[PDB]
Amino acid sequence: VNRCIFASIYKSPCSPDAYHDDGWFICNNHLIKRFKMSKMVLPIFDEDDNQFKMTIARHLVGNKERGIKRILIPSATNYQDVFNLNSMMQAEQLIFHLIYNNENAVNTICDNLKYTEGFTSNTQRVIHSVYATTKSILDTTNPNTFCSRVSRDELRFFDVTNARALRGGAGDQLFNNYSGFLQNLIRRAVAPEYLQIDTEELRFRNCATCIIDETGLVASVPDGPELYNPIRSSDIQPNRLQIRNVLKFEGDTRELDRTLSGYEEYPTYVPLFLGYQIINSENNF
Amino acid sequence: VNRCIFASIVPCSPDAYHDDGWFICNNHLIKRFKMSKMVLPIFDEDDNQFKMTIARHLVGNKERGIKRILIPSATNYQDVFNLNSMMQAEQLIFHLIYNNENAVNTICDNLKYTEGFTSNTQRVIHSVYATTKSILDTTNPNTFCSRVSRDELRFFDVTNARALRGGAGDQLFNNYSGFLQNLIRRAVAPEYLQIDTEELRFRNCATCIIDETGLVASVPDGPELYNPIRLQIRNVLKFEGDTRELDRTLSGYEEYPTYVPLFLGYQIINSENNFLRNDFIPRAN
Amino acid sequence: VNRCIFASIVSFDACITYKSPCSPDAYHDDGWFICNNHLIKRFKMSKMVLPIFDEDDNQFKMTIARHLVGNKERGIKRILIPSATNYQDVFNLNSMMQAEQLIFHLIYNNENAVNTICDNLKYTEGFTSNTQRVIHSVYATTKSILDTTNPNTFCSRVSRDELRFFDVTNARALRGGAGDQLFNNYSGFLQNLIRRAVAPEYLQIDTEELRFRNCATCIIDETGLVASVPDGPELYNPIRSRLQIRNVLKFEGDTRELDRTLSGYEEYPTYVPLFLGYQIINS
Amino acid sequence: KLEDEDFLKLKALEFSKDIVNEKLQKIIVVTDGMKRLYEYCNCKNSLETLPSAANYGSLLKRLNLYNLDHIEMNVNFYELLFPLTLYNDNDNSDKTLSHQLVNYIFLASNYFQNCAKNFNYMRETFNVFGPFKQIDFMVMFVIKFNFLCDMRNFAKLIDELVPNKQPNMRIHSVLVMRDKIVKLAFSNLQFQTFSKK
Amino acid sequence: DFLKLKALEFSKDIVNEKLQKIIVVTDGMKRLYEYCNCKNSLETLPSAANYGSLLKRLNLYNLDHIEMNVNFYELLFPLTLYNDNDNSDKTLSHQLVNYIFLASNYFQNCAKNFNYMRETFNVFGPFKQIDFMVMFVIKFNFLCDMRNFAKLIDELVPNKQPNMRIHSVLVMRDKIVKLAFSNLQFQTFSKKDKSRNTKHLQRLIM
Ligand SMILES: [Zn+2]
Ligand SMILES: [Zn+2]
Ligand SMILES: [Zn+2]
Repeated sequence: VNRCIFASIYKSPCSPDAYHDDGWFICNNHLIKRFKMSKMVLPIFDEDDNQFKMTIARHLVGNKERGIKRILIPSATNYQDVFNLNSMMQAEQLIFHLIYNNENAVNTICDNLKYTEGFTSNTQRVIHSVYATTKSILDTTNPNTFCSRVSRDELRFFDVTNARALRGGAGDQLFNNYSGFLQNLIRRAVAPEYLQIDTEELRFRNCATCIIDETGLVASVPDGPELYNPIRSSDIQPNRLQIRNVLKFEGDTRELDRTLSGYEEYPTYVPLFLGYQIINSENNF
Repeated sequence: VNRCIFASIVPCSPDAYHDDGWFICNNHLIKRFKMSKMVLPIFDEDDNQFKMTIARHLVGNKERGIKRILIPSATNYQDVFNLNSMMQAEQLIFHLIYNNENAVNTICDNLKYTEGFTSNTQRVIHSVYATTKSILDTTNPNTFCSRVSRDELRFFDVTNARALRGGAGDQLFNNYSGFLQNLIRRAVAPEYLQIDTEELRFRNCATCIIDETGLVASVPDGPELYNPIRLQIRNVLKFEGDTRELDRTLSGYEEYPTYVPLFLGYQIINSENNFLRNDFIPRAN
Repeated sequence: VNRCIFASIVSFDACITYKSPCSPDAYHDDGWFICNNHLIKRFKMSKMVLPIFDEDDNQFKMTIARHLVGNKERGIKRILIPSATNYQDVFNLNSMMQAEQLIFHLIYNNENAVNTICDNLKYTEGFTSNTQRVIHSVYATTKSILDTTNPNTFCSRVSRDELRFFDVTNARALRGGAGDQLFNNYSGFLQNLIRRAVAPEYLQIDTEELRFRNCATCIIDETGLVASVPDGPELYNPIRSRLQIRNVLKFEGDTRELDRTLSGYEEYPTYVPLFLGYQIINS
Repeated sequence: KLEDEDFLKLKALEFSKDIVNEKLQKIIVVTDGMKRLYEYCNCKNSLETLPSAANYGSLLKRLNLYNLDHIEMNVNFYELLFPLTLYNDNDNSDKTLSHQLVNYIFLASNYFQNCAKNFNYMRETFNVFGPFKQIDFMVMFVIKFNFLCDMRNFAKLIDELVPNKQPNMRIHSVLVMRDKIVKLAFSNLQFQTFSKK
Repeated sequence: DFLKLKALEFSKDIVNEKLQKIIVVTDGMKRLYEYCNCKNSLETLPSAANYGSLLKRLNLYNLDHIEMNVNFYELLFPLTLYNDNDNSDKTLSHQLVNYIFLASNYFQNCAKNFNYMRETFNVFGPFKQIDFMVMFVIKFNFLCDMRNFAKLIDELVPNKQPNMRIHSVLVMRDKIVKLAFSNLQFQTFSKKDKSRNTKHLQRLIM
């Protein structure tokens, strides 16, 4: 029932909603595991017919983190060690090699398994049935294939009008070269900053949330210091000492919240937007 | 004891019975400035809880010109407060608030000219007057034994804050009426905070501007974001496809509302973190 | 007894059986040989009757139809009927079942392709089966309709006395032009059905010329029939029995119970009638 | 660097001349009074409103000589740029320029939006720059001028490419859906009770 | 010569134009301007028979110079802003608005049915630029008819104050006019490299 790649595979506390028809193909549990993002919803409407309960996602990167830590989603470039798959189970390594089209590693794996008794006797069924199942996701994505059943009446853009950026534009090449299911996930996560409509156009946020670079997706504002964001810290080693500094302000008199709590509050979290989307006024045909 | 500035009127929402430096019922804040009294959760979840006053921006998107003004200046006050549409008491109140002594005395003489005044309703009316006056009396920071803010400062620009620079909004506020100044300070969450320890940036874009005419709902750049609010046209726009049913997973996902916050100006805290005194103070720089 | 052509059509195989067949109207004798169901399903029209006065309540009546095309569609969509020029592409026959395509090519006299398919089928088991007989029975029906009359007696009299000018009502509508001249070209079955489908705007008799509309509802077409106005924006066609914008900037309209007040008053219909040129009659 | 810009314009001219094969000349250009065309530096062209454009306030002289005053001038971005879409496919297997063109079009659109929003007061600032109320009209020309220089710059960037027979319909669709609202924007330009002007 | 003497005399007499001038009503231009002599009709699409000699002249001239858009608001709006006082002002306003509606519908139909028009014209005019020729000739026919209408309706008409009703109707019509333009497929297909290709933006300055 689950579509989660991890659920395709010890225990996974897979999100129950991964059993419930939304083709993220991954639980938020594992979006945390490897990427520290949360899937989310944005209902929108004129008259609360609410046709447009669009999916979105937010990161949980720490505001003081720099370098690789800001990369939300690496490109194939250095992905091997951005993920450190070498630390990971062979199943995980195989999955990520499939995603990143590392068929050379796939071959190497199959060769190494070849003479192992654990491959000959058993588990070959497991490996290849799981592989087929996973590939079914590719076969349900990638608009170039899958009955061209990805089309879905609307067309998306990302690298659009990067404020004061110089005349140019790039990285959609790499976007397309990434597995199409990844691109669908990106569409699910990042709503466009603008939408074209048959009649008109609409705007959702004033200023840019994120950037895509050749290295991968990177959380940055266009300019200045990164907007302050404490981690929620609600969720996740002892074999060695682990340490962190943190700056805390240790307030008091907070029971004034007896008064304050009576009034409504506003979110403080991290929606991500990039680029346009377009509903065609007329079919090209 | 209720202390809505319109509880003097001779109805206010129940929240007005509590003490708050809004000095208004949410009813009247709606009916005149179209905004909801709210706060914000400055709650770093690691036992570091705080909140700040806000009123979410809600004036419509399609507004033009003077409509854009959320609150007019004395220079333009009546152009919005078209007093002919407004009751004498309300007019007098606004006159006082704008220090319109001339209009004050004019209404005072209108009392006599309203020959019906012979019933001595003037006595009650003037009582109500003094009741309202109490609020300005209390809030006047200039009173010799008012308590100026320790540790605290606010400015209407990042640079004007950091370098004490003069600027439009700052000087306008300085010249601006004391009570309404206080109400601005109550409503307008900053774009920034300077603690000596650290500077916190809360957005890279800062809602809508203030000008000599008043608070203007104009974003600095681009089109306005959407605002999901007898011989007239309902003009309804509606859309198709209803919603495909994922509602279980949708309700499992995080819900952002479409609310428009305020993010304007720059705060400074210096020499000690000691804000959490909860007595009323005029809190001038 | 049943005479709708679609009722005459039968499936080559048990699957794709002709369920949703012709309605009872197939049995009826309008002489159109088409159920209104199939008229809808293939041409976006519904037949109607015009009552007429014999200068009197004494019965006179004539068949008519409404088109069903929406106001907003253009080109191919508006095309109601093709020419032999373009029927192939309009129908996308390969989408249609082989028997359907067969019949269409018979209608257009594409005998080359028709008999090519027949020659391929000859030794197929499904065509050593009586499908051939079916087709030749439809051929006999065609003979009984056309060779009896349609290009014969009917063509003769239409070219002898009581022609209708299927022609521009006013010559400034040059977009219409002498396309009536093209009426000569079509197969007599089609010409007959067109005449039966479309009313004139006028009739002359020794009793007067009668004007049945001010201004023509249609236009003549470059290949086959196309729903379009002679002039201006297309008049609104309503329609009766998906991630789309459906804004309707309606008046607020708080005057409830409108129909509960008004329902006695005449509920004027809206569906588009069909008018073209002049008929002529002697007694 | 003026000489360099001239040189590169000559190089674009060479490209044009080589791509074009036929003059088809002597068809009379009855329409055009192409008197004394002149150009100014394209620097600062990424933005607008600067008094650097006002610096040649001497333009009143040429206006009085040969006005060419056009009230309420409007723009058909489609009609302008449409020929240039037929280039990305001369080379293959990249959005070698279209990846840039798309956002450049969107940026031009937003430029039109913003200048439309802003001009309504910038009138007064341009009067400050020069008190001639006639400026109020003459301002508008600069609005186009700026993007004219933008296109003149862009022409240097991509002149290796020659019309493809058949464009990506996506480009056309974008052009239509943007330009419709663009041209609609002019609608709001209006006049208010000037009496017997 | 009466076509001048009726109204060009007032046009020259006035020395008072402050916002917008009557740039041309009987003014300027050269041998191209003179072909218009028949009583053109706005009621219907142009009669192709009448313009063949104009086509043969146009063969010598390049037509890409002129932008598609009519400037239906731009050029016309100013040419209406003046009046007498209330006497017969009803006649003025109403006949104006009716002429407006006529022009509107004209352009509309033109747009809708251009295919038939250009095709039929090219039948006898097999000229390489026939599309541009018919394009412009629509414009010019309209302009000539309108010019004659101006000469006819020209009057003392000294009073001047905007009628918001008129301007509302104006905007309402013109917006849809421009929308019709936009709906035009604007030579989207057949490569249209047959065009001058915008003269490659001749010499980067043209
Ligand atoms: Zn899972
Ligand atoms: Zn109140
Ligand atoms: Zn049937």
